[PDB]
Amino acid sequence: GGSGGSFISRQVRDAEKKLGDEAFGAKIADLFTGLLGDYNNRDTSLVRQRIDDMLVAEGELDLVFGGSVAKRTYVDGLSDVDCLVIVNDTAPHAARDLVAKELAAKLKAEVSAGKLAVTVRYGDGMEIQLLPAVRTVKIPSVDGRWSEIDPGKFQQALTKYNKACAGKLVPAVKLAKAVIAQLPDAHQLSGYHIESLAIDAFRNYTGTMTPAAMLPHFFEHAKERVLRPMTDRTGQSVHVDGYMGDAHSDARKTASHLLGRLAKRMANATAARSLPQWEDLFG
Amino acid sequence: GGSGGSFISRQVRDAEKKLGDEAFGAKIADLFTGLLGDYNNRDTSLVRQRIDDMLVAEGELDLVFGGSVAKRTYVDGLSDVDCLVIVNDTAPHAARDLVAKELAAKLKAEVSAGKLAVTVRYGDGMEIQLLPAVRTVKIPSVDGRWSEIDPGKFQQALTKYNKACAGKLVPAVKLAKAVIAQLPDAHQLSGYHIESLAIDAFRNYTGTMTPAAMLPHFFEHAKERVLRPMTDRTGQSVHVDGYMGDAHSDARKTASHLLGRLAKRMANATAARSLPQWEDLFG
Amino acid sequence: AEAAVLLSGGMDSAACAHMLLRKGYRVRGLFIDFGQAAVAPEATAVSTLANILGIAVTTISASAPNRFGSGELVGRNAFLVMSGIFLGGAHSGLIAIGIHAGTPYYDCSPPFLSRMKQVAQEHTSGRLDVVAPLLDWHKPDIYSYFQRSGLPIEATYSCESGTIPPCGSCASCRDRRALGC
Amino acid sequence: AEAAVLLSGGMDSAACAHMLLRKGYRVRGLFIDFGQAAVAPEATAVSTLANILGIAVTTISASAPNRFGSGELVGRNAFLVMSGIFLGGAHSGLIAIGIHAGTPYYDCSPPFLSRMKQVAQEHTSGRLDVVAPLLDWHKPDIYSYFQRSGLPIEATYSCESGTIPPCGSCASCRDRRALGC
Ligand SMILES: Nc1ncnc2c1ncn2[C@@H]1O[C@H](COP(=O)(O)O)[C@@H](O)[C@H]1O
Ligand SMILES: Nc1ncnc2c1ncn2[C@@H]1O[C@H](COP(=O)(O)O)[C@@H](O)[C@H]1O
Ligand SMILES: Nc1ncnc2c1ncn2[C@@H]1O[C@H](CO)[C@@H](O)[C@H]1O
Ligand SMILES: Nc1ncnc2c1ncn2[C@@H]1O[C@H](CO)[C@@H](O)[C@H]1O
Ligand SMILES: [Zn+2]
Ligand SMILES: [Zn+2]
Repeated sequence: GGSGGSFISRQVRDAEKKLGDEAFGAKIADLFTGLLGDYNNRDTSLVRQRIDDMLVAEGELDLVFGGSVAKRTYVDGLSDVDCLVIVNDTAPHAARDLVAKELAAKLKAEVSAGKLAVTVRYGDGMEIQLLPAVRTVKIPSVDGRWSEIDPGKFQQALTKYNKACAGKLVPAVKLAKAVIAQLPDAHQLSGYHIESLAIDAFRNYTGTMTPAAMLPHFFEHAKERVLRPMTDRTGQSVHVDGYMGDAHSDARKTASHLLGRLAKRMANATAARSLPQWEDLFG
Repeated sequence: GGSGGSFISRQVRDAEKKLGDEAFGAKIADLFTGLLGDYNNRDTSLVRQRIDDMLVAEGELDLVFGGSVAKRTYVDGLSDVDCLVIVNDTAPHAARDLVAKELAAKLKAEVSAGKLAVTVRYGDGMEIQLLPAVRTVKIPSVDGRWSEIDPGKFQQALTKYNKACAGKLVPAVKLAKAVIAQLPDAHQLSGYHIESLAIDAFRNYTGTMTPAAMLPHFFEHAKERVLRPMTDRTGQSVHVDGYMGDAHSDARKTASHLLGRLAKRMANATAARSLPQWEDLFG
Repeated sequence: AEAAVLLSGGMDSAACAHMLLRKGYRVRGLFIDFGQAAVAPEATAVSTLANILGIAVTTISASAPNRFGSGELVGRNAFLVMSGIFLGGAHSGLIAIGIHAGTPYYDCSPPFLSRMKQVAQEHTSGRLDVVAPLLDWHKPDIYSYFQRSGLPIEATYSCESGTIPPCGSCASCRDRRALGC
Repeated sequence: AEAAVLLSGGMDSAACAHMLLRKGYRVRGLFIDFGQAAVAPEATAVSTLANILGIAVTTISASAPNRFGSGELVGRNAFLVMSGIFLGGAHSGLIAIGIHAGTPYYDCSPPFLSRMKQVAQEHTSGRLDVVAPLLDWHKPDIYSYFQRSGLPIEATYSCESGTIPPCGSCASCRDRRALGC
């Protein structure tokens, strides 16, 4: 504490102003924590066991990312599913109906089908999300159309960099998907593309490892990274954003403006200490 | 510690290998600490008092950066001097001789003159470094030639960003000057230019705030920043590297290769766990 | 918002507690007895200042073979913050430390605060933040605020030697001497 | 190089101390008594393991109004590191913690280690570094190394409930059950 003799209204106002910002930051963190409550409290041990109980074959992809956040009950990426269920019939909307029927018999639980996945709701309320896959492995999504991404490499990157982020990458991705889900459907990036952008955004992340700090970082990073086709560190493409075109296309520019406006709204909401503006971002 | 049932020769070798690197890092830190001993142990309170005792007029620049490091007994930047002594005669090698004569009479201490500054050695061994200045304020350096930099703005930036680095910026600069001083004289950047590069390198520094970690960061940053003329955040030039030419000149390219080779030698010495190679970098 | 203030008995942390109370926050205090030489006069000062401010203080004790005296104690301020979190129950809101500028200590510097902020935030998903309102202030500024606080200077104690009367030569005593305090 | 190992009585920290001793480092131990429920069996395990390894252990005590039980205690591991530095005299060399992968705890994660490394380095100009050799290991890997260590499994204790026999349901007991230990 001592300086050894080594030597106000503005300073007082500046100090109170900063304290206000620091208090608001903790308040928004509670908002994010509540939004992430179902994911963070999910009994992943029970999800893994029940996957073995219900299970034409399950993929070797360890995901268990099925907890919903921010009331967004959508499944559009690997970070939203619990496991892939590879269909063995050599024949996307159809392979989902297979997985739905076979499990309805094996199960104890009511099985349902959605826009992209199969939801097994057990008696206690647990909803496990199963993505139907086909072997050639590919995953759905553009309805009635299979995706081109490699499901294994996405799972490897998601888990590795989620582990490198103390399991906070997927919470940040789920909050980002909640922010983007409130935009027009045609002005929304794909769930797989968001996950690839988050991998690229957090591989060399030096900032604070909290969802509150990571979420603005994703949109700040992705508004630039979306301008160029997605690649890994080798430079090899990951084949997730071919639907946007070539580098600096009009589509990628339009996505850059939107990703930048969501980031500005986040900064403005925090600077305005506006809790309702932050809640409006999540719906 | 517990994982709740959530579940080697290569792993053992990798662990021992990393422990070796972590132990070497602490060893190099002791090397840097010893090299910085005279600066870190200097009685700055006594330096400030003795400056008032000996003192045609002293500048209002609070510096007290006069402690030598790594046996480099050179003075070539503001981060090497304790105070500016503005000469009042309206008439660089000459203004130094004024300050040398006037203080030799006022002093208790033996006064000496060097390549750029005036060294007042008190009876107890304290060497205070006084840079002669002239009013038009300018500082020397290219001998017999005054510099074009604004001495006030350099002092403001050095102190502000030294404070933002817990007083570690100047130790890092002094270690960097020690590394560069072992190169050929014609292949050495100016002391003022090194200080401006360090300001630009550490203004937005997110890494570990130790001289051991900051020193490779400076050379990694400066090998790119030296390619373009130095500016502040406004973009206004600081007028310190006009001697190198325009952006991406042959001179700046030659300095970039050298700054990059010193950084590679630092990385190689650390990877080789070579204490003598690190000591050879400081002479 | 809730605020836990690390209190040492000096003007700095008292000024912090007054500021947080003046902002309307729910404020409580934390005193750490780690065997420091001044534990007895510091504790008395903390009890008096807290009783005036109307805040409760949790006393956290720690002991190990040491001879703590004056001057820098490596890791002290980061240990005080981590003690307030782990042992003082400061898991949400703000935890305040009265560090300021002008000292020779790294753990009073802005880089120290930025790291402590990250540590606290990352352990609580941001629900807890470390705050130091006087970070860039010097002691004469703090003394001015303390004179506006209404708190009694006679009840404060800052000598790192623990002697009554104060030793007069430690860094904190020389702060008081340079301020006529 | 000197190494201070935070010892808890489990296989993980014992494996760390064995590794550092096997690298030729000068090793000493640190046990923190903060009122945890398992302080008595943990302390006994630490005394026995340290006596076998031939290392001295400094016991650091801390107390505050708490009811520490099983499960996550917010800020524990960062408090153990800061206790080892400030109260255990670990100011240079290495300070080791036996955190590993597979746990639900943030303060066992790589981001926790990177921040603790920065904190320790910045407080000591890099002369001290935090190390966790088992960071990316899972408990079966640690159990394999412990079987190569020559240390007795019967002398280890890891139940977070402090009961003898162990509770069987805490995360550490279920680790032992899944390993037949
Ligand atoms: N941005 C990304 N999106 C999807 N997959 C990726 C991305 N970056 C890397 N991968 C894949 O993830 C795996 C791990 O990559 P890395 O950890 O970067 O070596 C490899 O199979 C990569 O091809
Ligand atoms: N790289 C640099 N070298 C020398 N002076 C600088 C540099 N950057 C900024 N300054 C000056 O330092 C003062 C503080 O700048 P800033 O803190 O960047 O606003 C101003 O007078 C700037 O012109
Ligand atoms: N014993 C202590 N208990 C609690 N906080 C302390 C203690 N000593 C110092 N501090 C905190 O550290 C700051 C700098 O000394 C003080 O203003 C106070 O916030
Ligand atoms: N009471 C304790 N004292 C010292 N270190 C501890 C204690 N409890 C846990 N640890 C450290 O934390 C790690 C994870 O539990 C252990 O391997 C050990 O290094
Ligand atoms: Zn004193
Ligand atoms: Zn148990």
